[PDB]
Amino acid sequence: DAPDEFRDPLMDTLMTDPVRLPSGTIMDRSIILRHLLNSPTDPFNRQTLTESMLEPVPELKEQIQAWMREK
Repeated sequence: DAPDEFRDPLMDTLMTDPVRLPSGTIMDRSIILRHLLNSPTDPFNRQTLTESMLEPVPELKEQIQAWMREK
């Protein structure tokens, strides 16, 4: 299994492409972008959210790729 900080909020899925929202939530880029196709909102607190507000988390993305190298 994988540590919680490498997984999407509430989910079992590994974030291969983590992004931070302005609120502080970190989640996979592929989830939040598909949510934004339907609604211009942060899905958790309902604030306005657009794609340009998302930030990469390079150190976490690298740490996750490093963890994937344990097979």
